[PDB]
Parts: sequence; structure tokens; C-alpha cells
Amino acid sequence: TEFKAGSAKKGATLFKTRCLQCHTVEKGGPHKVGPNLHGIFGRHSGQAEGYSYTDANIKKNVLWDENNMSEYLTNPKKYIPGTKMAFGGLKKEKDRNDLITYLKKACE
Amino acid sequence: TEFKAGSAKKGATLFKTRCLQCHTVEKGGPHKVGPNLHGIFGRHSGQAEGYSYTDANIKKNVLWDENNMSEYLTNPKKYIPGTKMAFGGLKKEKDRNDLITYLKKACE
Amino acid sequence: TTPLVHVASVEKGRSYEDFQKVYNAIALKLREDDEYDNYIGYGPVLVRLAWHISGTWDKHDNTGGSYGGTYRFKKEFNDPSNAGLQNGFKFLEPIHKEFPWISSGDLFSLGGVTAVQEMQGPKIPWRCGRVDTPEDTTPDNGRLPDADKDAGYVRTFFQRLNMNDREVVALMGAHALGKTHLKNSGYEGPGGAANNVFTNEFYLNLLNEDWKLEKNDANNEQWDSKSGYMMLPTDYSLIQDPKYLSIVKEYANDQDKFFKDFSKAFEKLLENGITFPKDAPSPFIFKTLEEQGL
Amino acid sequence: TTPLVHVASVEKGRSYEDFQKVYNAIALKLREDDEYDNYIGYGPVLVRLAWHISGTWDKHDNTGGSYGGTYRFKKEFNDPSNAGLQNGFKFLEPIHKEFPWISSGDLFSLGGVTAVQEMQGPKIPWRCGRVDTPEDTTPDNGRLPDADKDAGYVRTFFQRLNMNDREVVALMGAHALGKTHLKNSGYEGPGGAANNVFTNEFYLNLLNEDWKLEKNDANNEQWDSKSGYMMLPTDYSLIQDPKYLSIVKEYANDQDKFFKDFSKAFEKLLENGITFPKDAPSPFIFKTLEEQGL
Ligand code: HEC
Ligand code: HEC
Ligand code: HEC
Ligand code: HEC
Repeated sequence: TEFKAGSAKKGATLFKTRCLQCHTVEKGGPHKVGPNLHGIFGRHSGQAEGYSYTDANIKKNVLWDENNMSEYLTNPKKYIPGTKMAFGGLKKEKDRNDLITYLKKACE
Repeated sequence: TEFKAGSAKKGATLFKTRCLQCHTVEKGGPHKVGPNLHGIFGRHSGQAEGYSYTDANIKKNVLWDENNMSEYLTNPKKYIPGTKMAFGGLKKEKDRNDLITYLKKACE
Repeated sequence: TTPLVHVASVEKGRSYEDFQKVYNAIALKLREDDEYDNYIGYGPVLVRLAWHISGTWDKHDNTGGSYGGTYRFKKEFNDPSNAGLQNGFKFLEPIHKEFPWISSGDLFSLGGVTAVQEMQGPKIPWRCGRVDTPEDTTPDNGRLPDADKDAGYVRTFFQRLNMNDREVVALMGAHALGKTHLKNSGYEGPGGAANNVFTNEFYLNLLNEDWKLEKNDANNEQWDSKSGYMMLPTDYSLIQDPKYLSIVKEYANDQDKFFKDFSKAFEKLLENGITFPKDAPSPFIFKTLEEQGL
Repeated sequence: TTPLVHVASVEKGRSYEDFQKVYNAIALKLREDDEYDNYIGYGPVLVRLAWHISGTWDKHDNTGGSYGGTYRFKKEFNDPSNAGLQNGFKFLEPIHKEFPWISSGDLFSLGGVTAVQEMQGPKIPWRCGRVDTPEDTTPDNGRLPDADKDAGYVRTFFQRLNMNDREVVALMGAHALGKTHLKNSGYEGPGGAANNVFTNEFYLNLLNEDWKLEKNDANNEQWDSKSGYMMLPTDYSLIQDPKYLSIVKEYANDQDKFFKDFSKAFEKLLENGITFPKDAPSPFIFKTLEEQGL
């Protein structure tokens, strides 16, 4: 893809620091602030069962893939107005490459 | 020390890319477009024999501080207006971290 | 003979655009070194650094504050309760070498303003004119608050900063940022799930979470929750005092109200002890890196 | 009925500051991804990109140019001449995603403009209004020059671009940037020591360095130097042409002259085929990151 692949070992380092506090990637894992990310790729925005999202995540309605995910992580509040997630955003391309690569395998 | 050390291997790969074309770190090595840098630390600006520095380089006349010489690589225009060295500059601390470390040992 | 007077004198030939560049230098370095403190960033420690130097102010004799920018000397950066702020200091030093003209006071205070804005916080008006003073003007130890204390000590301390209940509760919203480092202050853990983003989570977590008083590995006592968060005693006292509680409850519902109150209270904190001339320019409102396209 | 007319229509409600923000995004990514092509950067490939899409123009029927601009769809992306320019497109698409309002043609040319300035080149006035165009008008392959050729071929080719002797020598100065990749064009090596900074080294090395005609690993003959430099036959033909030789030695002694001549020439290039209405705003001169403290 136009969005390359990086180290999944470095991506986990990014996920443990910048993600794990709000999310969990294991199958049947617990939600915390944000919805569980297992099987997020190839899924709809905000369809995770049992938890309350904002009106934004539905009325955007994008299939999560390696491209728009990268677009969503650079400026979370630019891509989807009204989103709950409070995140500085990943401003470095390699950081997005590594993290999504880790997310690629972890949410399988 | 006011400036922390970095890796000598990554600085080598950065030296053989952004430097080696213009520069040699060997003792008694030939100048190319730029002067030979052997014994750069513990020596002031532009005393290397055989190379022609524009007077601007012979002007400032400062010992290369760790700590200065690394601030050189920030913007090789500002520090000494009118220099002949054409370089984009190192805008990342991790770059000068690895480079100035490699530029120590190989300068023996 | 009156308490000493600190008049704000703008740096020679310096204007808005010059200070906007200093902002950009700090705002870039924040994005640049993002690995600090497990990817929290230098943002929170720069907000505390601006608070720490401005928290030395005494309204009675007009001693201390951000004016002198005397935070650089052995007396005041080696204290017990400033531990960890050296990182914020080393952060602004390469930037000050870039702009040797700017005063230490204006640099530190701006560094606090910059951090808050880039963390997606409210716009904070910032004024220049702070003047560096000789080392004889350096204040003494213990003019900053103790973390193990109650609501009474908090209200009492902030009176010396001329801060009322409204302003102090707003200012405490900043403790949603960063964390406590056991190696530094003797407390451990963050206050919420967003450390590097400016939000009202502080007030939300305070009354929403279930808090238990426990002991850390420094033997100090802090309020911990099942979610892994923490609260200092001085922080937990805000829901203990009924007057503090209503304002806590309000900011939890209205984040916009919290932003506007914080901005005024934070600016006032940074501007405490400064006498601004009539010919002084209006307060600068700096553009975020997000508004400049970055 | 006559050649086509391409009218520049400014994107709805867009001004200079909007395009300045797009400039910044590109310029920051120039700053950020520096590891490309052994730390040369995306600079040379972006200015070649803006050239290659503007080099498709034919003054006779007014086909091609940056109005479309001729890049953005499938077939001609695959030309034998444009191999390696896919990295330029990959660079600009994430920027186009956060700026979907700007047209592809205005983005490609601005990429070329931004790359030159951030490489410490001259200020290049850039004008918006380029409008997206359907795939049915999509100029073919072989409308761009061949590197193995002589001076006469170059003069003849650039007549189609409305370029004269002085204008082509100025444009050729951009070949001091980056290198040739054997994998791509069948040629290998740089033209000088400084690849990622804009300079007159192209002209200096041209008449100073000792050149040898040598076969590369692609069995293509190029002019190689002892310092490890190289020149395309088309580049070397500039000192093979006496009238070209005069302009080459001029830019060698005077860099400022070349910087000003390139500015007009390069601005003319991306603007070829565009008819600007009289109400159209004056050409933008964007500020570099360095000017903004970035
Ligand atoms: C890493 C990318 C680089 C490092 C580290 C240094 N350079 Fe260069 N160099 C070049 C020239 C033409 C000069 C002359 C300077 C002048 O006349 O003002 C220099 C000089 C230096 C110096 C200072 C030496 C002195 O006596 O003042 C240092 C410390 C140095 N260089 C380190 C040539 C080039 C060049 C050509 C394109 C490049 C890419 C670099 N240098 C890069 C580096
Ligand atoms: C704290 C709060 C965070 C942090 C630091 C991150 N996320 Fe996660 N996130 C959070 C919330 C409250 C929501 C719901 C927002 C809404 O409903 O609109 C989300 C949502 C996401 C999504 C969308 C998918 C989904 O709705 O299930 C993704 C893809 C996502 N978050 C990923 C993600 C990544 C990769 C993070 C770190 C790099 C990250 N978030 C941080 C809560 C929070
Ligand atoms: C307007 C801002 C602000 C005010 C006012 C403020 N703080 Fe904080 N403080 C912060 C921020 C932000 C941090 C986190 C810094 C970091 O993580 O590097 C912090 C951290 C701390 C820490 C832990 C530092 C460490 O590294 O462990 C202590 C202790 C502390 N503050 C004490 C206090 C006390 C006591 C008060 C008032 C009674 C107070 N501060 C008022 C912003 C503030
Ligand atoms: C104003 C800009 C400009 C003009 C005009 C121009 N070029 Fe170049 N071209 C470039 C730059 C810069 C590169 C280096 C690309 C890189 O290093 O990624 C390049 C690269 C090339 C390459 C090698 C590409 C590769 O990846 O190996 C060829 C071949 C080439 N150009 C042909 C030509 C010919 C033939 C002409 C004219 C007769 C010409 N170009 C005119 C800017 C220009």
C-alpha cells in the first residue's frame, strides 16, 4: 500500500504507551475509555457491541483499513468531528507505520 | 557534559551519506570540496593546511564546542554568514547525536 | 518605602512576530521529542515549570514571580519540591540560545502557554516585558505548596497568590496532565487516561471514580482508583470542601467554562507581580501549529 | 476551433494563507522524511515531478501542462520517462487528504515550488486556479525529452514549451539536485556534491570538472567525472553549444542571476497553458519554514 509496514515491536511500544490505557487488543478483551480494537480492520466505525460511542463514529461510517486509520491517527479530531477520543495524534509517519503494523497482527 | 552521546554506527551511515562526499576523517586525508576534518576537536575554525576557506570561516574563529560544533549542523548559514559549505542542516537531535559521536572517534 | 515594583519593559525592537517564532520553536520541539516520560511529552512538565516559577510570588512584599526569571541559580532549582523540573529547563535552553535577547521569565512563562495550546487547550493571552534580575533577587525555599495537605491549606496558600476559589479550582484542572514521579515528589501514577491532552478529565475522574487511600513505595499516602489513576491529598480535598465541590461539579459538566476560567487564572498566575505600563501592547494571542497548517 | 482554453478558477473561498498552510505541510514533511534515497530527501523528486507534469504541454494545440495537471490518472503514470516519480505522488497524497479542496495540478506544482525554496533556492511566485480535468483529455507518452541527444534536440524540444536559450539553461540548473537512478532512467550518479540544496554547482561542475564519456551498467553512455559525478548527454550538450556555453559560464560566476532567471522560468513552466483572468489575485510568494521560525 501507499502506507508502508514498519516494526511491530516498535508499534507495540507505541501502543503500550499511547493506546493501552484507553484500549485492549486481545479477543474478548475489556473496554476502558475507548472501545475494544480486536478485529477493527475490515470492520465498521463504532460498531463494537455493548458500549456507547458518540454520534460522530456512526455518521462518518468508514471501513477501517490501513489507509484511513493512518489518516485518523494523525489528527483524530480533524478526520471525524465530534469524536470522543482525546489524543495528540501521531505526527511521524514511521510511528503510524509501526503502530498500525502492530495493530494489524494484534487485532487479527 | 552539556550534550549527551549517541550511537557510533548510525552516525557512520549518516556520515557516509551526508558527509563523506565532501569530507574525510582520516589523518592527513585529502580535502575534497570541503576540508579534511581530522583533529577537528581541539582546533579552531579553518586552520587546516591546504584548504581555502572563505574569510567568513576564518572570521569567527571558535574552537569546536560540543555544544557549538553541533549547533553548526543546525543551519550551516546562520552561525557564520557567508560560508561556502552547502548543506541542509541537521534539524533532529538524534541525528547529531549519532553523528557527533562518530565524529569523535574517527577524528582521533 | 513600598514593596519593590516590577515594570514590564519589552525587549528592544521586538514585536508579536518575533514572539510567535519563539512559540513555534517550542511547539516544534514538543512534537520533535515526543519520547519523553514514556511518550507523555515535555508538555506537562513545561506547564508545571511555568507554574513553579510563578508560584514563588508573594503578594505582600511583591517578592518572587516570573518577572526576574531567576529560576536559574543553585538556590531555587535545587530545592526538594522542584525535582524533575530540570528536564523542562534543559528543554528551553537550546531555544534560548536561538533567541538570546528574550528574558528567562518570558521564556518560561511562554513555555507554559505554548504547552497548553499545543495540547489542544484554551487560548492563553501572553504579555512580554519580564526583566532578568541579579542573583540577589533570588527567593528562598518553601514558598511552594505541599502536596500532602487539606482544602484549608490549599485555599490558605493561594490567598498569597491572590487566587480565589474560582481560580484555584480552574488551575487544578492542569493536574489531569502528566503524572507524579515517585523518584521526584514521592508520589506515583497519573490522574487520568489523557496525560498529554488538555481536558476537564480531572474534575470528571474526581467525582466519577471510586477512590481509596493507600500507601505508595515512598510510604506517602495518595488516593488511588481501580482504573489505576491517582490523586494527591490536596487534589482530593477539592471534593471534600463543599465550596470547592460545586465548582468541581460545574467544570465536569462544562468544559468550555473550565477553559475560559483556566485561561484567565493561568495568565494572571503568570502575570502576578508585574506592573504593565499604559503604553504596553495588548496581550498576544499565539497561533497553534495546527492553525499554521502543521 | 483553435487550441483549448484553460481558465484558472480559484478554489472556493480560498486565499493565500490557506495555500501557505499547504506549503507548510509539504515543507514539514520535507523536514520529516529525510531518509529517502540515502538521505537526499524528497526535494529533487518533487521538483522533477512538477517539471514532468508541466513538460507534457504542447503550445500548438494547448494540450497538457499543469492545468490538468497531466499526472493524476493511470496510463501516463506508467511512462518509461517518469519511472521513479511514483515516490513523488506517494509523498503528496497524504497532504491532499488533509487538503482535499486544492486541485491535483496546483498541488503538484506547489510541491515543486515548496521543494525549491526549502532547499534554500530562490523565491518562486506561485499562482493558483488550476482545475481538475477528465481522463479523456490525457496527453500521451513520448512528449517528454530524451536524455541521450544533443543540444539541437534540446533547443528544438523546448520551443514547444515556449522556452528560449536563456530559459532552458536556467531550468537545467535544477539538475544539480538529486541523482540519476540506473534502475529508473538507465543512468547512474549525481551531478555534484550537494544534492538537496539549491545551488549553481551544476554550472560550475559543468565547465570545471574533467568529463569522460563512459558506459554504465545499462550500456548507456554518460559523462562521468573523477569525483564520481555525472552528466546526461543533454546536460553536457550545453557546453557543446557555444550559445549555450555563454549562459552556462554566466550562471557559474553569478548565482544571483541564475536564481532570478530560474524563478521566472520555473514559474512560467508550471503556468504554461493557463489563461489567468484579470480578477485573478497577484502571484503568491510563500514564506519558508525558516522565516516563520519553523
Ligand atoms: C555532515 C553532514 C557534515 C559535517 C559534520 C560537516 N560538514 Fe562540511 N564543509 C564543506 C565545505 C565547502 C566547508 C567550508 C566551510 C567554509 O568555507 O566556511 C566545510 C566545512 C566544515 C566544517 C568547518 C571546518 C572549518 O575549519 O571551519 C565542519 C565542522 C564540517 N564541514 C562538518 C563541505 C560539505 C558538504 C558539501 C556539499 C557537505 C554536504 C558537508 N560539508 C556536510 C558536513
Ligand atoms: C483516551 C481517551 C484514548 C486514547 C489515548 C486513544 N483512544 Fe482510541 N478511542 C477512545 C475513545 C473514547 C473512542 C470512541 C470515540 C467515538 O466513539 O467516536 C476511541 C475510538 C478509537 C477508534 C475508532 C474505532 C471504534 O470506534 O471502535 C480507533 C481506531 C482508535 N480509537 C484507535 C486508537 C489508537 C490507535 C490510539 C493510539 C495510537 C488511540 N486510539 C488512543 C479513547 C482513546
Ligand atoms: C497551572 C498548573 C498547576 C498548578 C497550579 C499546580 N500544578 Fe502540580 N503539576 C502540574 C503539572 C502539569 C504536573 C505534571 C508535570 C509532569 O508530569 O512532568 C504537576 C506535577 C506536580 C507534582 C508531581 C511532580 C512529579 O514529577 O512527581 C507535584 C507533587 C505537584 N505538581 C504539586 C502541586 C501542588 C501541591 C499544587 C497546589 C497545591 C500544584 N502542584 C499546583 C501543574 C500544576
Ligand atoms: C526544472 C526542473 C527540471 C528540468 C527542466 C529537467 N529536469 Fe530532469 N530531473 C529534475 C530533477 C531535480 C531530477 C532528479 C530526480 C531525483 O533525484 O529523484 C531529475 C531527473 C531526471 C532523470 C533521471 C531520473 C531517475 O530517477 O534516474 C532524467 C533521465 C531526466 N531528469 C531527464 C530530463 C531531461 C532529458 C531534461 C531536459 C532535456 C530534463 N530532465 C529537464 C529536474 C528537471
